[PDB]
Amino acid sequence: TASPADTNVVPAKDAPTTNSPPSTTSPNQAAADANQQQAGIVSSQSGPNAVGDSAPSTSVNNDGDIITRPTSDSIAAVANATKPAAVVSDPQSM
Amino acid sequence: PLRWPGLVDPNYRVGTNDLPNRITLYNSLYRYNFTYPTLDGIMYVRSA
Amino acid sequence: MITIVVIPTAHFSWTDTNFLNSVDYRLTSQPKIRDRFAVYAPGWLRRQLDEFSASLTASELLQALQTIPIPVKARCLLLPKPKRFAQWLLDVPSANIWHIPVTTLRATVASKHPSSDVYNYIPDHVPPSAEFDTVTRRVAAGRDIYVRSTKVLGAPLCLAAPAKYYAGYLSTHQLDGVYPDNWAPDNFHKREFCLTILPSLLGPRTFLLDVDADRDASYPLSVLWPQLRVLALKSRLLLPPVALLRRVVDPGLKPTWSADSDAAFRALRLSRPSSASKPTGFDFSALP
Amino acid sequence: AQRQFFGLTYNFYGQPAPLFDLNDLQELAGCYARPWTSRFSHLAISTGSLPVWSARYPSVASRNIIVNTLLGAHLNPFAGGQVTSHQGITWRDPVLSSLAPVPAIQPPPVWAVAENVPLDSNNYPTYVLNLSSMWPINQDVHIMTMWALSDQGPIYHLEVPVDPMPAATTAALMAYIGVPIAHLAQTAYRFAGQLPQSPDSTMVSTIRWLSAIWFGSLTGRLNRSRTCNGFYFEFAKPALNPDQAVLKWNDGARAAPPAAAQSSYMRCISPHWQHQIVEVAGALMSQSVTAVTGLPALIDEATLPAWSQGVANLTGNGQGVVPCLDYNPVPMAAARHLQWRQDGLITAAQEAQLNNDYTAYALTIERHLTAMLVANPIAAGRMPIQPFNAADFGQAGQTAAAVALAQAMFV
Amino acid sequence: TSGRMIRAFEGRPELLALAYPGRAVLPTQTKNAQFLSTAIADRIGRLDRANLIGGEVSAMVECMELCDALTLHIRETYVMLLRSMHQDPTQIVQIVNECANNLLNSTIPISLRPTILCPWFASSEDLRLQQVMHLVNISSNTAAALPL
Amino acid sequence: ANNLLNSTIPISLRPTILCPWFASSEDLRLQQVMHLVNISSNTAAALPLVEALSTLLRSVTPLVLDPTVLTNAITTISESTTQTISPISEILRLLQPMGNDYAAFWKCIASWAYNGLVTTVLSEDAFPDSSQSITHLPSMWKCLFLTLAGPMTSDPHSPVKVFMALANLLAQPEPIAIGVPGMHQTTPASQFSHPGVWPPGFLNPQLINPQQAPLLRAFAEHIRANWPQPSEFGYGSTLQGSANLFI
Amino acid sequence: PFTRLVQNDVITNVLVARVDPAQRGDAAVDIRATHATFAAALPVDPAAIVVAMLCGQTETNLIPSHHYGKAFAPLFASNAMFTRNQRAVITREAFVCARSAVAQCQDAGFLVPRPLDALRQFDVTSAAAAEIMHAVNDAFKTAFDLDGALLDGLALYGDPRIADLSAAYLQYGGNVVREHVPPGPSHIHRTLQQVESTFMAEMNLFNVARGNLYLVQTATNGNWSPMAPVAAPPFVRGGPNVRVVGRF
Repeated sequence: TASPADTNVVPAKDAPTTNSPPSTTSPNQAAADANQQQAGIVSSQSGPNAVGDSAPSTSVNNDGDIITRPTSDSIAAVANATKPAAVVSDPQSM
Repeated sequence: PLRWPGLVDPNYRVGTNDLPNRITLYNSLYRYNFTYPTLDGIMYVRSA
Repeated sequence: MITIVVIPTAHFSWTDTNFLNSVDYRLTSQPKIRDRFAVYAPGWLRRQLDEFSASLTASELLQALQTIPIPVKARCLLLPKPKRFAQWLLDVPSANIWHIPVTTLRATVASKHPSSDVYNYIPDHVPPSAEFDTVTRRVAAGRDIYVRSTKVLGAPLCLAAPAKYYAGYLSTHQLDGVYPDNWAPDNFHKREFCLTILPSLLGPRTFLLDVDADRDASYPLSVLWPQLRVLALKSRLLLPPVALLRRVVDPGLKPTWSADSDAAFRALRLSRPSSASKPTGFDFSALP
Repeated sequence: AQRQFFGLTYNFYGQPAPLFDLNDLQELAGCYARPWTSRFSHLAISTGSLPVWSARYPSVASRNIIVNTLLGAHLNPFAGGQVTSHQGITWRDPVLSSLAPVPAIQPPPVWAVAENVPLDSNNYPTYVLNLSSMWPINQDVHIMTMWALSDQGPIYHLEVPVDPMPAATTAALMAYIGVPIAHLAQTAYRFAGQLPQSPDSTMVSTIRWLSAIWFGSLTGRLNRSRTCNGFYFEFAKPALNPDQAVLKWNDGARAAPPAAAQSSYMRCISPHWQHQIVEVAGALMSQSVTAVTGLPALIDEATLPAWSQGVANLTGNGQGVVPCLDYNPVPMAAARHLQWRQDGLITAAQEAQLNNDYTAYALTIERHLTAMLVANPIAAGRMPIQPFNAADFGQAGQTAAAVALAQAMFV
Repeated sequence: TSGRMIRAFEGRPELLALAYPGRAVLPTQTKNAQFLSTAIADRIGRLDRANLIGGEVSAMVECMELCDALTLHIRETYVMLLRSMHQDPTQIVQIVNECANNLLNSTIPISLRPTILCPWFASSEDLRLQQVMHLVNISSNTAAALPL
Repeated sequence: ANNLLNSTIPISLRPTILCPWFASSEDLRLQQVMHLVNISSNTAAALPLVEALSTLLRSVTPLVLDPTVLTNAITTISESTTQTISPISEILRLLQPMGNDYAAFWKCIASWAYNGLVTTVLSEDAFPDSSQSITHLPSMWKCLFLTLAGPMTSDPHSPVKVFMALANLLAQPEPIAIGVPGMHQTTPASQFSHPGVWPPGFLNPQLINPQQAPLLRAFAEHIRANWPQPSEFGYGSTLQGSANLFI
Repeated sequence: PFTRLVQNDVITNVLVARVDPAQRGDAAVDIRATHATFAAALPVDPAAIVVAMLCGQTETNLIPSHHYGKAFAPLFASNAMFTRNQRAVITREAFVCARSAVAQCQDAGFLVPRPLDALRQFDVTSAAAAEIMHAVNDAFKTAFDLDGALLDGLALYGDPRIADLSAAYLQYGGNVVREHVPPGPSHIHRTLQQVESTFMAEMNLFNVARGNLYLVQTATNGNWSPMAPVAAPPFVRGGPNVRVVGRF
């Protein structure tokens, strides 16, 4: 009778962007389409509402850039690109 | 330095060059993020 | 589930164990890679295309096919001739789901010229005086369709009734051809990517695979290649095959975020560790 | 469409002949090509990408100025009804498709030189009879006239109706959100240029609104805080390069429509415009509207150079006369910054900083131009930059009135 | 440097070394060092970004890096050309409707479309020129007309 | 319970007692907005709320849906012959039983309680082809259904869309002028949406000449006169936070 | 509010503002604005609706009191009514703390006390802020053993450098109605401020030291208390004959 599943419905974790497919071309439109198809709506019934919409995607950075890996790794990548040797061997060292 | 006023000139103003007479190597520029939608992406076509 | 529409190249291997291999065998090198793809491309559809190829222009064929959803849930249900078909609704009375009158049924049994009345007013009945697109439009609805001819396109075609009515009305090889469709369905799965020979509306989640080689001249849909290619070209939707190996898809070579330096990319490392004791200890007709 | 136009050729600054070089013609209008839509072919998003800093054409406006001077030597049919030749060059055909050297067998009459020549379409009947193909001339002649009428900055027109924007414009603008002003100006020029259009067309209203919004944001009345139907322009930092602006759409409170329809003519009163892309783009964009719809009313003669006094069909001093305002960018910038502080977008400390930066930026422009003029004295026979005096950079003009208009324009 | 944000080429580290000379390390006073040591601190990385919608790509971004002027002038011109043949949806949908003699009337939604680009158009002169060119590349006998 | 129930709950009152079950209105309002952040524009994660509420409604309501009487009324007036391919075919196609438990009906009611987060709209396929004529009987019956079902949807543009559907079928016999640039009487009805494109004649029916377009004028006046008036009512308990944002 | 036929009162958009637009660094408007309708669209078939309208019946002995009383009782056996309150309270505390943390990291922003401002920290861009918020959001979820979203959306998209949430809807008449939701009296944040304040005085207890570092070569033979020298420092930055190394 008093089914909790019908009373305690709340958005799941990572809800706003979970369905976003991994792509770089048009992530927001692609994510929007994925949400629409995931929700069970078919394009033939949504009509004109499906053409211009866009939704948040994981491929888009908070700054508004196309990202292909977690931002920490991007930070790690640039950091690792610059690591001069701590101790070097040269004849004139005192 | 004349090849690199944007990199070393204190007086360098953004948006300047000396193109017809000399080529600089380090400058400022814009970059774009266009998208190329299909026709149906632009407008609701009359399906079927 | 991003979809990639595929048009086979000049000598595309078809009898291969997996259609996937003929696309690019590097995709089979890693388990971590091959698990990301579905294929679809069923045989029944292949046979239908083989037949209709001689009867539709490229534009018509593309226009007809482009709307079909990925897993075809519908079926074409062939009806037997009225004299034969009418007996079915009395052999099992509950099978008269349209509840055609018993009097009309046995009037048909009595008549020298059994009319189309038994077909008449049956919802979604497709008479021989119909066209290809009529079927395809109903295919988008997913429900099964009742037809009066074998030459149909878009959905697996199976008998509506037991074979006894169609026997005599049809011949052995004809009666044979529908057997896989009589128990057609198989499931389709939600992986990252799904290849398909079925065309579709090119868009943000659908891509055209570019292999840079001439099409299979014998393959019936090769005529669609120019129109598809130009539409993809004008919207930057082509995918070089190497792009498939990356973790995330992008049309391009030498991307910034990836050095593309991995054993998966190196096609020279052809390896065959697995086995299945299959008769093809080797298939010396398939050449990488 | 619009079957008639009026025009006025340039003025010679005491020089005896039109100020352009044969090379300029061969460069800017040669190749036997059609010259009638080339005004944007040599413009780009910003000065950083353009060869405006040295040699010939060493200014943003230089090329268009030379174009206007060039046309002044060949628009005789709209003044005397006949095609003529000047320095051995003339039109190839009565349609004025392109220029070429004169034939050797039957040369046309040689043009007698003059300046500030009034122009009527009716003087050349073949134009109307071939309106469908000769349409582009209408735009360019109008543009040339709008520049010739004024020293310093060119003149353009503004207006705002009492009604809200139609949906069509709303949809159109929602597609041009992230576009810089320069690209927008090209489309407006491209639109009205290539084929006749009626004034009751969606694009015409669209561009009309753009000019209004641009000015409103330029005065700083339209901001992130206060917008026209959600739209407003954003200007780049003066600390790097303020000569850039893009469109934006926002949640901000929408400004109310004016109590009555507002309109006026505008121009920049200071020489800075010659090397400032936002001014050039804004003027060309606005002038495009008047090109397709014609002049709504005669321009007030009260604050114009001597040759502009009482030009037929263009200037007047009677009752049916629209005033023309003018401004200097530096005081305008100060006003814009002040409005931002009052709207609360910035602090007083920042406002002082912004004024210092913009003034420093403008100083370079003045310094560059003034050095460029002595490098190209007008006595040399060609005018790459319009002449001026040092004091011209200090004029405040009617700037106070200008911001007052925006005050009344976006209530 | 902490004070700037730069492009992480992220897979071409050798390329990154070339892109931003200002980020060098200078142990000894060599001729290269004598020059690089004069570099201004902040003339590097992203200068300004046009950010329109949260959780959405920035339409365009301005930065400074290793880039010659001449190539810059070319590519900026090329983009300018592309813009010259782009039009907004309202024009596009109207064109289609008129092409069909106002049959098949259709319209567009009303919402933000940030970064679209549809270089699909040209002037009549272009069309006139192409038509003439097309007429030049045929045998003027019946062979030309029949397919049409 | 709106005093449909009366209850008693005894409890002992010890000095040291804790029942952490209270929250202020500000907390609820803040929580509600946070949901909007988490949902973003993802329609998929918004649907379940309407689904759950509709499920509860069905489990609770005393109303019973049964088309048997309607069937009998139809079948006797119709000839019910497996003939009359005229819309007797059509309406029968919609009359025949559905195993969906009329979920669409309940979804509309549920969506009312969550409008502004999700809106029910008439399905695109339900409209007739805007190029079709009024004489095509199945199209006429479609417009009848749309007009009947209009007020049930939460879409604010349903009135206009309903009106335009009939206007489309009457394009030829009733050529009215639509004072919206970029639109035409033949434009698909489902496309209108945004308020800026509401036809002025729909805004003011007096712009339609009765002798020239009688049916359209009557239809507009009928809509403007009979479309229901919204109302409001209280809920909850004053002893708790409200969680309402706008209302 | 439903609007019926009043055109000037029709709603065009419903948007969530992380920062009041006058204070926003850039437009960064809600993604929802890209959609044709102000809310998610759910297509429905009119025919099914019509059928339900036309055939509605009741049982033969429907006593409204008996039916409703029997129907409503099971619902009140739930505890959702209270979990709603509890989750809301936790959400407030997490929100206030998370906002405070990000504000303290960026060089300027939402007005919060800054006891740790003396510590070195590069100014955080939006991407970095997402990392910080993710850490805070995960910490709370682990601490209170919750499941669901909590603050997920703030970090996953948009600018995490939020100031004060508010919602608004826009009418076709140009009027906009905005509702702010400033958090009520928080508790955890108050004591956290105390923790930071006292840390700035007791950092030594956390194996962290303040001040500079000398490197004089001392070859003594007696006592040595480097963590608290008693002798005068050898020199300082402004001292005579003291050179400062160049940038490289």
